[PDB]
Amino acid sequence: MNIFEMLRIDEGLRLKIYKDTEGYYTIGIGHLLTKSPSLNAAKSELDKAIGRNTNGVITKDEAEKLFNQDVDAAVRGILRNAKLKPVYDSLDAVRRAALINMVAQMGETGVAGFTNSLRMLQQKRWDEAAVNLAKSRWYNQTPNRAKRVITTFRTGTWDAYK
Ligand SMILES: [Cl-]
Ligand SMILES: [Cl-]
Repeated sequence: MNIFEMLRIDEGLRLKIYKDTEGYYTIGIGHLLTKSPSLNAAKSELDKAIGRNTNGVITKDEAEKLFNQDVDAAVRGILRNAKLKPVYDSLDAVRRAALINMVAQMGETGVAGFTNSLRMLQQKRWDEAAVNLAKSRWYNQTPNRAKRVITTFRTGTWDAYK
């Protein structure tokens, strides 16, 4: 198991523009296109992202390319983030993947907002962190995905994904 496989399980793969759980225009493997309510705006961000008139449809390779870019950016964003970096550095390889997952789903800003949980993670207080992570909108809006990530932080294994 690795970050790519993990997010692929969590986000699925869709080759046509679709709406995510929050109703935002997305495509591929969870690649947010825009928060604007306009399809046209979404189709426009899409072509710009891919570099051609796609007409709201991409190929598998193209999806994967966005995916690679997304993962890399998530990592780099964590590393440049003063709040996140320290946590990430304190974690083992499996738990780092869990933090990347949250960043890919909710953005750096979002994650950096889990101040209390981050501190517990840094302190290696697994059970307490998992309880705190659960008290959030994130957990209430996407409970299945959140349970998988939380379990990963709690156990340090890939069990929730096997
Ligand atoms: Cl892009
Ligand atoms: Cl879910």
